[PDB]
Amino acid sequence: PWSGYLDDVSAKFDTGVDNLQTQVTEALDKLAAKPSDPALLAAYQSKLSEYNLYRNAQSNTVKVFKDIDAAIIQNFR
Amino acid sequence: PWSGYLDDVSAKFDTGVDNLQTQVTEALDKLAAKPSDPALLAAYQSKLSEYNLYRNAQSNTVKVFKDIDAAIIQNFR
Amino acid sequence: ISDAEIWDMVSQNISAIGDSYLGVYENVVAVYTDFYQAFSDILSKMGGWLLPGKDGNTVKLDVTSLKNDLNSLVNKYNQINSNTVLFPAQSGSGVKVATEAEARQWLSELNLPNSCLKSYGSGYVVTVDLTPLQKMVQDIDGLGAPGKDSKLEMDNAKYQAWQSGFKAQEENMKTTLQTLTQKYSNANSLYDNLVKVLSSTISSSLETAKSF
Amino acid sequence: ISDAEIWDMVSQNISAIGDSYLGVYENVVAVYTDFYQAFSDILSKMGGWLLPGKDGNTVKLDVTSLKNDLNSLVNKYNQINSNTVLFPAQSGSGVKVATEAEARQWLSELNLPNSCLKSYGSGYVVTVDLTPLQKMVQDIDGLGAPGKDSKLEMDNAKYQAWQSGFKAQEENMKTTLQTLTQKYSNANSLYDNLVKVLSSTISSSLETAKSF
Amino acid sequence: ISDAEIWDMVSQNISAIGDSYLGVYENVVAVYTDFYQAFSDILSKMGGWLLPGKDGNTVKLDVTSLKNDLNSLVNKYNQINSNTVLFPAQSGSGVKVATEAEARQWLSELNLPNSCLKSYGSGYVVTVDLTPLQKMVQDIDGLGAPGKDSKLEMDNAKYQAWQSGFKAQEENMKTTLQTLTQKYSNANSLYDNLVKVLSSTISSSLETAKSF
Amino acid sequence: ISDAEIWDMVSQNISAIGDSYLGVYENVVAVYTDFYQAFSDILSKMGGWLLPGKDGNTVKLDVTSLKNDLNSLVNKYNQINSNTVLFPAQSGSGVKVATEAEARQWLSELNLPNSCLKSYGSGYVVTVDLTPLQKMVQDIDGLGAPGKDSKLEMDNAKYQAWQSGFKAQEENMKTTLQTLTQKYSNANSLYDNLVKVLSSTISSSLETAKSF
Amino acid sequence: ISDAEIWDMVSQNISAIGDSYLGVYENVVAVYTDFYQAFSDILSKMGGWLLPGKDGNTVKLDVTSLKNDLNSLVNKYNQINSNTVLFPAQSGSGVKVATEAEARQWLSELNLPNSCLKSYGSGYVVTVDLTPLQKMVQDIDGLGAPGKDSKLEMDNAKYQAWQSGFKAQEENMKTTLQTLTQKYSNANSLYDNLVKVLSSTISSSLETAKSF
Repeated sequence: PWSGYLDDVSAKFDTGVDNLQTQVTEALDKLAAKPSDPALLAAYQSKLSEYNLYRNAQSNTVKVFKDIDAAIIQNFR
Repeated sequence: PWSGYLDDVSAKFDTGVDNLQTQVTEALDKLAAKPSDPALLAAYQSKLSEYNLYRNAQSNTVKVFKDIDAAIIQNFR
Repeated sequence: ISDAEIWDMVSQNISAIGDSYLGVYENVVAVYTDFYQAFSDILSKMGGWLLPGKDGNTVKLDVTSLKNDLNSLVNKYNQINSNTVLFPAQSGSGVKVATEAEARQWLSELNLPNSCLKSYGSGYVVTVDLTPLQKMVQDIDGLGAPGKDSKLEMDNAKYQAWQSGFKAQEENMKTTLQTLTQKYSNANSLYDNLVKVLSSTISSSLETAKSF
Repeated sequence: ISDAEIWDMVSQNISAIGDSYLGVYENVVAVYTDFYQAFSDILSKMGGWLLPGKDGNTVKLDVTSLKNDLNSLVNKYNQINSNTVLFPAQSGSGVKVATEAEARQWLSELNLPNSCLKSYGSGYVVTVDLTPLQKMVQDIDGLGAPGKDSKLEMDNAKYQAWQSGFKAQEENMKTTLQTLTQKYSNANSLYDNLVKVLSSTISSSLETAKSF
Repeated sequence: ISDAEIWDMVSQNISAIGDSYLGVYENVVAVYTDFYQAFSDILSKMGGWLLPGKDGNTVKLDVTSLKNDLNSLVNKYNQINSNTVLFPAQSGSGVKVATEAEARQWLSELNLPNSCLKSYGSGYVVTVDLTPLQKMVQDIDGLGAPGKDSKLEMDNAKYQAWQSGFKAQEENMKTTLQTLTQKYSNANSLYDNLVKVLSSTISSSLETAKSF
Repeated sequence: ISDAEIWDMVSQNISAIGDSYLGVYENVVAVYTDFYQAFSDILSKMGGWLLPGKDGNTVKLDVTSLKNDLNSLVNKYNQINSNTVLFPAQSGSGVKVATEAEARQWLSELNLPNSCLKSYGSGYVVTVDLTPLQKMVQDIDGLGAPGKDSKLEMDNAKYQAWQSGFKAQEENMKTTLQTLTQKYSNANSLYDNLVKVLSSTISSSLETAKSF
Repeated sequence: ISDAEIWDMVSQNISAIGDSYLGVYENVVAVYTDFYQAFSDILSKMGGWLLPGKDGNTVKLDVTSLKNDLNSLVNKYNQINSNTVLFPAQSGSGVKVATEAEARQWLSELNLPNSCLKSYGSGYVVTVDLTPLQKMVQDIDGLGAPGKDSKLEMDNAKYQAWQSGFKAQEENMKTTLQTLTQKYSNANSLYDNLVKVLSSTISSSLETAKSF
């Protein structure tokens, strides 16, 4: 329904978060299928890192676009 | 062709980061070629620490101008 | 120029050496253990080939049977197949070629004689060192000839020395097996130490300070 | 698409791997050590099975007792119970079956002869490699025939050769056990940083910045 | 519903398993090292009961002395005190008892034979397995009876088999001790991994955001 | 009442355990390594006392030289000085005594026999366990007598038995020293966890909300 | 009285330990690993200097060649250069000298014998522990005199005694190397903790509250 200038910014990263959930779930499943390799452990760290990076980047975006105009509305007078 | 002061500071770091990123791969593939020695592992470790510490220096040298200019804006009245 | 691809190359090269560095050691150990099992089978079969002669110190030695069996072993392990290959870790089907540079850089560390590198039409392969086995099977012919219909007649004075030398050959081959097995402790521990390249992701993910 | 249950699925994945990957290997080493202990009992019983003869090089060697004992050990180790199976690591009660693909994937890393796969009626199981014991029990029959009422008559040289073959077979069994035990460094060493999947809990708990 | 007592619960649980899991392993390793100390002493003593016989291949071996020594060792280890109990890790004075379920679980995880559980009237205790040593004592009786007033006569051919059996038993005990000690790599490491319950205080104390 | 002196006692008790808990460990492992360095010097130096006996099965063994060397080692290591004491880890000059309570506490967790406490007049000290070595030099006497002017006449079977006993003692001392070194994994780890009392100064400074 | 001088002090101090405490350990590890590589080369060369003698239990061993090679190695590491010094981690040009105080104070924890301090006329340097290696060089002539123009003959019992002594010496040196490398747990991690001196630039620079 309604969406401001922050909701769309948040949803901009939502196209990759779902993809990365699917990919990391497959990573866990294929690790369960066979764990006798460090390649999957390395891919696991490569993918969980990208997950944390997406989440932290989205949090930073919403925080900075909060503070971009919190100060402007503070001196809105 | 815009590049502000923050972009100016980042310009002095991007050219350094690119060289480290190009040489860390040349360390990694060499290590994968002949991993039987520990000296090449130490060289790769040193190059990786080089890359990451320079990247962290870039990361911190920008948030330290952020608060300087923000404090200027606070007293800008 | 980005970092997702360098993470990908780390996750790829951590496995590129699994089947190229540790897997080679794995098949080396497996094939050499199978070699030693076959040699032990030949030794066990050799036991029941002795008879007392003249009811004294003389004991017949079955030269022809040992010569035939060791010649057959040499012939069947002189080939290049999944059970007679050391390098480049052949598995599944066919025989994989290799160039001489990596063959030399491997044999330098394996501490093996030069006469182990052969050419399989196109590339180069490494087989088990038959030099101790071949020298001993040549020496066994240098202590007599099969003039008798069945086996040599010979006193135990030289027989005991010959058996001591044969057990010494077994001891040398077993020490080679022990060295190749301890190569794991020189490599498997090295591999589990080298798998700590994962700092390249651990530290490069906690630099998120780029975006808080 | 959930993160609350991803930690639970991580925990259950770690739990399933422990009893499907580590517990299986523990049961393998346990049953194989029991096998080695039983064989050590058999070898210890060998001492009271020799008799000096002719006041010379001849020693009567008991073969009927050894044949019966080894045949009995094979019979008790050829069936399927909690003390004979190594995969799929039976425990508690009953016998669990396994598929062909997983049996092959286990035999590929266990380095065992293919003559070990048998069917428990419904499915398939993996058993201890009995080939060395078989080869030894038909080879001991190669020392002659039990014409005497008690035991074989045989001079010292053939006894020495047979004992050398016997000890070679036993060092092969011992090095098999050493490989299985050393697979600690192949299983627990990588499980120690495979348990680091808990980063999916800790590193996904620093995301509180999403809720400030 | 309280979060101040949860930290006390954590503190008391961490020390409640120190003497329940790692302390038990500590006392088990200590008592097994004492057992191996006794066995190594009795083995080093054993070098002093051999003589040549008839100046030939025959060498006497003292059986009554070895039988007496081993039986005395068993009898001293067959009681229940702080020097011959595995669980529940008695210390200081008296004998602490244990219930059937946890003793059975510890026995199953330690992989020891059934003849290791004794009932100390009230509860149950776990003792060292005496099966290998009793087996050796029974087999050394398979070499005959102490017909001579001092010791038995027996040739080198039988001596090699007897020494092989003794070495097999000794290496079985060595492997049991090695397994017990290597249980530390899988016990202390996860104890240090479980000390990370301190996160329960770390993260819950950083919750001062509840009060700004 | 104040909480600035808590910061100073945090420093002073880390000082009071840096050289009283980890310091005693490093001193014990150092002196024990020096002990085994001297003992291995003796053992390697033992090798040059073998001669063939009558060019046959006999091989002369030196007992008097080993007796004198081992007795000298005991005498030099039975005293109390800088290189013969474990606790209280005396260093620099003089001899530092310790009280009985802490001596017993350290004996229990160092896993040493009760026959190790020596009193240096005032208090108590804990030294290396010399019981295996002294019992070894005692039992080497029971190997025979040095009636000959130089060395004892020693046959191969008894020599092999004595060497088996010697190697058993050697691997026992290996196990002891390995446990002592592995006690780093138990002590240095907890010390590096306990140096995190630095949080008690970091966190008690982030309380600056009292003064904004 | 200033804070910028505090920051300059921190900047110069964090460098006054990076190359004067951690750098010392790094260079010590590097040179000691070079020494160990030389030892491994010597071992590999020696591994092919064996032969049977009299076609029996006697073994030929090359004593003069090993003596000459090891004396050359010792007297080449008995000098002072960039590859034979531990402290003060000489590099670049010339040879860096040192006085008694810090040299003694840090060889105290480097745990080296007294016969390891060398004098370069003006100052003092720390060199590797040649004492075990000189001891092996000395006792390799404890086997007797080289009667043969080529190499010594000795019965196999003495051969395994000598090889066991040599293995004990090399494993003692390996334990020394392991301890010296594990000293990184006390040097590198401790320097990683000590670099937190920058909290003066972190926390004391937050005192801009003095300037609003």
